[PDB]
Amino acid sequence: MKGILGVKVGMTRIFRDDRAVPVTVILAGPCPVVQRRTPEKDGYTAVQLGFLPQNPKRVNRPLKGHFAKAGVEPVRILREIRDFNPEGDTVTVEIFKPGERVDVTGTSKGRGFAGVMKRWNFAGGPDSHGAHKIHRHPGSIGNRKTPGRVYKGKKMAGHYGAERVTVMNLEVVDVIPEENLLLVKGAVPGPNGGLVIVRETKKA
Amino acid sequence: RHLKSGRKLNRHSSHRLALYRNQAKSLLTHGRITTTVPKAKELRGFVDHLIHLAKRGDLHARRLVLRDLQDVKLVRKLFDEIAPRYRDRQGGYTRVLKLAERRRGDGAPLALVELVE
Amino acid sequence: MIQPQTYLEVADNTGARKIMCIRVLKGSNAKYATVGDVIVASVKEAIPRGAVKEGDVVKAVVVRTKKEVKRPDGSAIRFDDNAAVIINNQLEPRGTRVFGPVARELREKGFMKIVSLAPEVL
Amino acid sequence: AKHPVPKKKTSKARRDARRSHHALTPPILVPCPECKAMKPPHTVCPECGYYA
Amino acid sequence: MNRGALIKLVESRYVRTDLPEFRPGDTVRVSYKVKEGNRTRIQDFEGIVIRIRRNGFNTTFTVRKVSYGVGVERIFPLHSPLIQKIDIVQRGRARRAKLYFIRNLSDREIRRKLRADRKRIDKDRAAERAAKEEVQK
RNA sequence: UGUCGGCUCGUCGCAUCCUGGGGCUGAAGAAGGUCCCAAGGGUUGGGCUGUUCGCCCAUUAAAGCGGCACGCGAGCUGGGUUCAGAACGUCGUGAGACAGUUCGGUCUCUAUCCGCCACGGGCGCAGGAGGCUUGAGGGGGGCUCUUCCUAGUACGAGAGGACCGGAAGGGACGCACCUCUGGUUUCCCAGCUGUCCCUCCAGGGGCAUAAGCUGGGUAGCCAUGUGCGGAAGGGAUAACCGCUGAAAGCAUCUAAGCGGGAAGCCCGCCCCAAGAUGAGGCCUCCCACGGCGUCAAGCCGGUAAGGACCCGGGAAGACUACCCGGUGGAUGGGCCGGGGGUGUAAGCGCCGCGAGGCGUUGAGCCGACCGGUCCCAAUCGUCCGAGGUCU
RNA sequence: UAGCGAAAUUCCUUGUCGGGUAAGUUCCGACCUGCACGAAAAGCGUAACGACCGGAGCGCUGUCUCGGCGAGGGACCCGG
Ligand SMILES: [Mg+2]
Ligand SMILES: [Mg+2]
Ligand SMILES: [Mg+2]
Ligand SMILES: [Mg+2]
Ligand SMILES: [Mg+2]
Ligand SMILES: [Mg+2]
Ligand SMILES: [Mg+2]
Ligand SMILES: [Mg+2]
Ligand SMILES: [Mg+2]
Ligand SMILES: [Mg+2]
Ligand SMILES: [Mg+2]
Ligand SMILES: [Mg+2]
Ligand SMILES: [Mg+2]
Ligand SMILES: [Mg+2]
Ligand SMILES: [Mg+2]
Ligand SMILES: [Mg+2]
Ligand SMILES: [Mg+2]
Ligand SMILES: [Mg+2]
Ligand SMILES: [Mg+2]
Ligand SMILES: [Mg+2]
Ligand SMILES: [Mg+2]
Ligand SMILES: [Mg+2]
Ligand SMILES: [Mg+2]
Ligand SMILES: [Mg+2]
Ligand SMILES: [Mg+2]
Ligand SMILES: [Mg+2]
Ligand SMILES: [Mg+2]
Ligand SMILES: [Mg+2]
Ligand SMILES: [Mg+2]
Ligand SMILES: [Mg+2]
Ligand SMILES: [Mg+2]
Ligand SMILES: [Mg+2]
Ligand SMILES: [Mg+2]
Ligand SMILES: [Mg+2]
Ligand SMILES: [Mg+2]
Ligand SMILES: [Mg+2]
Ligand SMILES: [Mg+2]
Ligand SMILES: [Mg+2]
Ligand SMILES: [Mg+2]
Ligand SMILES: [Mg+2]
Ligand SMILES: [Mg+2]
Ligand SMILES: [Mg+2]
Ligand SMILES: [Mg+2]
Ligand SMILES: [Mg+2]
Ligand SMILES: [Mg+2]
Ligand SMILES: [Mg+2]
Ligand SMILES: [Mg+2]
Ligand SMILES: [Mg+2]
Ligand SMILES: [Mg+2]
Ligand SMILES: [Mg+2]
Ligand SMILES: [Mg+2]
Ligand SMILES: [Mg+2]
Ligand SMILES: [Mg+2]
Ligand SMILES: [Mg+2]
Ligand SMILES: [Mg+2]
Ligand SMILES: [Mg+2]
Ligand SMILES: [Mg+2]
Ligand SMILES: [Mg+2]
Ligand SMILES: [Mg+2]
Ligand SMILES: [Mg+2]
Ligand SMILES: [Mg+2]
Ligand SMILES: [Mg+2]
Ligand SMILES: [Mg+2]
Ligand SMILES: [Mg+2]
Ligand SMILES: [Mg+2]
Ligand SMILES: [Mg+2]
Ligand SMILES: [Mg+2]
Ligand SMILES: [Mg+2]
Ligand SMILES: [Mg+2]
Ligand SMILES: [Mg+2]
Ligand SMILES: [Mg+2]
Ligand SMILES: [Mg+2]
Ligand SMILES: [Mg+2]
Ligand SMILES: [Mg+2]
Ligand SMILES: [Mg+2]
Ligand SMILES: [Mg+2]
Ligand SMILES: [Mg+2]
Ligand SMILES: [Mg+2]
Ligand SMILES: [Mg+2]
Ligand SMILES: [Mg+2]
Ligand SMILES: [Mg+2]
Ligand SMILES: [Mg+2]
Ligand SMILES: [Mg+2]
Ligand SMILES: [Mg+2]
Ligand SMILES: [Mg+2]
Ligand SMILES: [Mg+2]
Ligand SMILES: [Mg+2]
Ligand SMILES: [Mg+2]
Ligand SMILES: [Mg+2]
Ligand SMILES: [Mg+2]
Ligand SMILES: [Mg+2]
Ligand SMILES: [Mg+2]
Ligand SMILES: [Mg+2]
Ligand SMILES: [Mg+2]
Ligand SMILES: [Mg+2]
Ligand SMILES: [Mg+2]
Ligand SMILES: [Mg+2]
Ligand SMILES: [Mg+2]
Ligand SMILES: [Mg+2]
Ligand SMILES: [Mg+2]
Ligand SMILES: [Mg+2]
Ligand SMILES: [Mg+2]
Ligand SMILES: [Mg+2]
Ligand SMILES: [Mg+2]
Ligand SMILES: [Mg+2]
Ligand SMILES: [Mg+2]
Ligand SMILES: [Mg+2]
Ligand SMILES: [Mg+2]
Ligand SMILES: [Mg+2]
Ligand SMILES: [Mg+2]
Ligand SMILES: [Mg+2]
Ligand SMILES: [Mg+2]
Ligand SMILES: [Mg+2]
Ligand SMILES: [Mg+2]
Ligand SMILES: [Mg+2]
Ligand SMILES: [Mg+2]
Ligand SMILES: [Mg+2]
Ligand SMILES: [Mg+2]
Ligand SMILES: [Mg+2]
Ligand SMILES: [Mg+2]
Ligand SMILES: [Mg+2]
Ligand SMILES: [Mg+2]
Ligand SMILES: [Mg+2]
Ligand SMILES: [Mg+2]
Ligand SMILES: [Mg+2]
Ligand SMILES: [Mg+2]
Ligand SMILES: [Mg+2]
Ligand SMILES: [Mg+2]
Ligand SMILES: [Mg+2]
Ligand SMILES: [Mg+2]
Ligand SMILES: [Mg+2]
Ligand SMILES: [Mg+2]
Ligand SMILES: [Mg+2]
Ligand SMILES: [Mg+2]
Ligand SMILES: [Mg+2]
Ligand SMILES: [Mg+2]
Ligand SMILES: [Mg+2]
Ligand SMILES: [Mg+2]
Ligand SMILES: [Mg+2]
Ligand SMILES: [Mg+2]
Ligand SMILES: [Mg+2]
Ligand SMILES: [Mg+2]
Ligand SMILES: [Mg+2]
Ligand SMILES: [Mg+2]
Ligand SMILES: [Mg+2]
Ligand SMILES: [Mg+2]
Ligand SMILES: [Mg+2]
Ligand SMILES: [Mg+2]
Repeated sequence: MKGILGVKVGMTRIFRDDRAVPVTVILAGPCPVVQRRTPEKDGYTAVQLGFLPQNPKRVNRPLKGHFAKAGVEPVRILREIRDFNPEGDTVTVEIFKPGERVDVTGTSKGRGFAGVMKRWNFAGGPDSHGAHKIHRHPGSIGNRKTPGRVYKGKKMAGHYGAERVTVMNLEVVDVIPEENLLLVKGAVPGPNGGLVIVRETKKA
Repeated sequence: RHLKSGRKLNRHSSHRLALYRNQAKSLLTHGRITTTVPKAKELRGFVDHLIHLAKRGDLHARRLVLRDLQDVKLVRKLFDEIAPRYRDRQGGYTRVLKLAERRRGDGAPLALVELVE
Repeated sequence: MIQPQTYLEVADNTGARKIMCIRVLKGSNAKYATVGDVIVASVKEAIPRGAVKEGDVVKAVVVRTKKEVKRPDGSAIRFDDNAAVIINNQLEPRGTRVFGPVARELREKGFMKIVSLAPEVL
Repeated sequence: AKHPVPKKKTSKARRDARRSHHALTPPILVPCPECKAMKPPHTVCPECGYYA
Repeated sequence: MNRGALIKLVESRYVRTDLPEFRPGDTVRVSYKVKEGNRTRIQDFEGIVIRIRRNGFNTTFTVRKVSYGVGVERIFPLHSPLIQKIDIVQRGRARRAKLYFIRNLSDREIRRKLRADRKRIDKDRAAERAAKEEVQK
């Protein structure tokens, strides 16, 4: 189970043989394993990857002691890849080879307080033949005396986006070890400059 | 939601542009000016670009400032005394200090726009 | 992109000059149909004593479209009108010689007759 | 007056409860280097002055 | 990190350089590699460049012509590995950038509305054969 | 206790319309008939009519039935239905009258509680703190067709024509994205008309909307555009098929026991989740009393690790919250470079009586994007925050 | 009686036939078993006229497939 942190840089397109291919440029910058998680004393298996360097000015937190207890350069952000025990050093885009496929997690763009119209792609009501104060409205939301309430789950307008999003089975097109770039098939959550983890898929 | 964009403002298209002109004029008249933190923070940039344009020379750029400001006598002050002072200074011809005092009867936080020095 | 109620221009000597789309013959509920797709349509106007009459309900195949079609190689292409060639239920073109260019997609879709009979294929 | 209308007079308890978070907070002030007086942070104030 | 764009520009090396200058409001024809069955043609497309849509790499441009009574418009990735050549065939006074207006009245009118950039044209022929002199001799 | 129909949003049943599984068949095959299992998901677009219903056109895997005040008017509509007007037929001497027709006819800005969608404040989690996880419980999703190979094989006189297994492409739907396609982009650029103005010409400003109009448009936001999903796979099981097997010398799938077996059940996949008060776990950091309370849990001003306030801001955002930054600094503004947009600015020279034209010139201008530079501004500072119950 | 007639009168009724349409309980032509037209509560017809009511076609479009973006006045936050 491979895994590596990165940041969405932006996206354009490249040409495979003689057919264009839209691609998002992840940047799986160098990530120093900061702590291993074994069943022996954690209950589960995983690896605390670090990512992106940090000036000791903010790291004033005894985190310095955490980074110290592993002799690593204090990074800015660190999250765990589960069930993935590498070798005792550092992961690279190298874990991925072209043709492999990856699942990718990110924090979608924040659409704030959303209209049910968009939040749930509803259909509201007539732009014309009447009522005019119910255009982008949800319409009924229940029935009479029975049930007499509303289902826990009812699609209603609220905060939409800025949630955690995993997108499945993207193919790793290119991988440029030179500068730590992962090249995938475009569709990846979060906005540019956003943080994002990338790992092996579940085709099987 | 919107805003992913850039810039801010109340009022509307014309009334708002005209606000900046009128404010710049007076800033370029009195050098120091006191208004609401927002208006100030916005007016901030609008002015600089003017100063820095007068920092250049061609009557072209003259006329360009002649667009927003309108007083001929006022543009001279800008070219023949303001621009000179700020030569050899890249931008930042404008400072904005937060006033410690609230307008009464609308609770508005005031602030200070000032031709830098 | 053609849908029901859309008027196509008839690109052959079928006799018909214009037909309106009745149903887009892809899946069980396709919104629209582009080049290479087949559709049921009504002859809304046609040339005198032609092989096909007004009101004739017929099948045809989209060959030119106002909405641009994207080639997998990143290129695109569009025509000034929406056009189609009336066909056999065997999916062979009723009328003989067709006129006006046609999309290369017809090739991949298996309409060799028309790409043959085409004055040009962009 | 029209459609929606409160069903029952709000309990004097349930009222004050709603006012749970209503209390104010003291303004944040600080002594200034200039006078011994008090300023709010980041703000030029009278009896004091500034520097550039 | 700080150059997230410069980073993108690095993925770009699929970019061509041979292809010539040509701005909207002047005809030109592109040679497009095509798959007839399985082999490969080189279909030509001669027409007026209706709009160039700049965006560094993957900037696109669109041509318009009228094959057999019907008007046809194509778009090409300015750096497509499928544009063998692209020869400019004439140059004309634009007076505008995006010019879709030529659509709704093309004919004797489309001519006398894009005359001839005898300015650029003279730079063409002149600096054309001139620079050829300095590589012939 | 507002009544039909439509609209929006649905949700449940299963007596199952489709897809899944199975016995029988007057099942050769293909196709079908009929019964049994099986809600997971799916169940199109138009004509006619107020319609429900139904007939019809063109498709489909299919175009299921029904409950929810014949769901749903503090959600909508108001064609019909039930006011006042008017008319036809029609009954009545008449006034009037008709589950007979016909044209018209006022549907109420503010949600208190429950419920629901989101987002905070408080306290708690018997040391204080920063970071990183576990997953009890829960939620989302679960559709399908077509062509190709196997094979023109089995099967069949032929016409037809498979299981099984394998590949390719499509419809609708869902999450996400801006590269491309394509939209908007309210002042980014340009052109144009009336007018009034600066300043006479030139140049330019206001107004013509809350852009005067027109042509064009980055970032952002987005669908017509892009990528990805539905599985796979493990377990248990329905109808059913079968092993071993007695009562009951035989026989029997069952009574002891075992295997096979569905789009279904449990898991697996994506999201939430320790207020899971049954408050979990791991890494690291801080650490005694300093003063009243003898006895007991408390009380007080100072503290630590740390946090907060404030300020500069942000693809975060109603607010708050979340996040980054705060001079040890590139956080916003400015300037500079690039990208991009518009499409040769002004001024001068030249040609033309003139409107104009040509050179300078891809000039001038230039929001949002990519990046640089301390000129501008995030100064200075304050407040809170263990001293860790008992067995 | 004339004239008119599934009608602002037709229950059966979406009567039957024809036109229009891909498909027409509406519309329009026609027939006449007129439930229950009919001759100054006038019968039939009629150029023009009508913010009257019905049917159809062209043109054009956010009415719609099906929504998206954007602007201002609210709604949100602070002071009265
Ligand atoms: Mg630590
Ligand atoms: Mg996980
Ligand atoms: Mg796992
Ligand atoms: Mg490695
Ligand atoms: Mg209304
Ligand atoms: Mg009304
Ligand atoms: Mg209303
Ligand atoms: Mg109304
Ligand atoms: Mg209302
Ligand atoms: Mg109700
Ligand atoms: Mg109840
Ligand atoms: Mg290597
Ligand atoms: Mg390197
Ligand atoms: Mg900004
Ligand atoms: Mg104005
Ligand atoms: Mg205006
Ligand atoms: Mg002013
Ligand atoms: Mg004032
Ligand atoms: Mg500026
Ligand atoms: Mg000058
Ligand atoms: Mg004046
Ligand atoms: Mg049309
Ligand atoms: Mg006809
Ligand atoms: Mg017809
Ligand atoms: Mg007909
Ligand atoms: Mg091509
Ligand atoms: Mg191709
Ligand atoms: Mg033939
Ligand atoms: Mg092709
Ligand atoms: Mg064929
Ligand atoms: Mg040919
Ligand atoms: Mg409070
Ligand atoms: Mg001072
Ligand atoms: Mg059953
Ligand atoms: Mg049955
Ligand atoms: Mg079945
Ligand atoms: Mg069979
Ligand atoms: Mg059967
Ligand atoms: Mg009716
Ligand atoms: Mg239907
Ligand atoms: Mg129902
Ligand atoms: Mg009932
Ligand atoms: Mg009932
Ligand atoms: Mg009802
Ligand atoms: Mg109502
Ligand atoms: Mg109703
Ligand atoms: Mg209703
Ligand atoms: Mg009404
Ligand atoms: Mg009616
Ligand atoms: Mg009514
Ligand atoms: Mg009345
Ligand atoms: Mg009588
Ligand atoms: Mg009756
Ligand atoms: Mg009526
Ligand atoms: Mg009326
Ligand atoms: Mg009525
Ligand atoms: Mg209102
Ligand atoms: Mg309300
Ligand atoms: Mg409330
Ligand atoms: Mg939340
Ligand atoms: Mg509070
Ligand atoms: Mg809370
Ligand atoms: Mg669970
Ligand atoms: Mg579940
Ligand atoms: Mg579920
Ligand atoms: Mg469900
Ligand atoms: Mg075969
Ligand atoms: Mg055979
Ligand atoms: Mg064969
Ligand atoms: Mg055969
Ligand atoms: Mg045989
Ligand atoms: Mg045989
Ligand atoms: Mg035979
Ligand atoms: Mg055969
Ligand atoms: Mg294919
Ligand atoms: Mg844009
Ligand atoms: Mg003017
Ligand atoms: Mg003026
Ligand atoms: Mg005026
Ligand atoms: Mg004026
Ligand atoms: Mg006005
Ligand atoms: Mg415009
Ligand atoms: Mg446009
Ligand atoms: Mg879509
Ligand atoms: Mg589509
Ligand atoms: Mg998936
Ligand atoms: Mg898909
Ligand atoms: Mg799929
Ligand atoms: Mg699948
Ligand atoms: Mg299994
Ligand atoms: Mg099993
Ligand atoms: Mg069991
Ligand atoms: Mg057996
Ligand atoms: Mg036995
Ligand atoms: Mg016995
Ligand atoms: Mg036995
Ligand atoms: Mg047993
Ligand atoms: Mg087993
Ligand atoms: Mg089993
Ligand atoms: Mg989680
Ligand atoms: Mg947690
Ligand atoms: Mg429990
Ligand atoms: Mg100590
Ligand atoms: Mg002691
Ligand atoms: Mg003591
Ligand atoms: Mg702040
Ligand atoms: Mg803020
Ligand atoms: Mg901070
Ligand atoms: Mg400080
Ligand atoms: Mg910055
Ligand atoms: Mg910024
Ligand atoms: Mg710039
Ligand atoms: Mg760039
Ligand atoms: Mg440039
Ligand atoms: Mg440019
Ligand atoms: Mg010029
Ligand atoms: Mg000009
Ligand atoms: Mg000039
Ligand atoms: Mg002269
Ligand atoms: Mg230049
Ligand atoms: Mg210049
Ligand atoms: Mg310049
Ligand atoms: Mg620039
Ligand atoms: Mg400007
Ligand atoms: Mg420097
Ligand atoms: Mg003990
Ligand atoms: Mg008679
Ligand atoms: Mg009739
Ligand atoms: Mg009549
Ligand atoms: Mg009928
Ligand atoms: Mg008929
Ligand atoms: Mg008919
Ligand atoms: Mg009639
Ligand atoms: Mg009768
Ligand atoms: Mg009679
Ligand atoms: Mg009588
Ligand atoms: Mg009489
Ligand atoms: Mg009369
Ligand atoms: Mg009459
Ligand atoms: Mg008449
Ligand atoms: Mg009238
Ligand atoms: Mg009148
Ligand atoms: Mg119609
Ligand atoms: Mg006409
Ligand atoms: Mg029309
Ligand atoms: Mg607004
Ligand atoms: Mg707000
Ligand atoms: Mg309020």
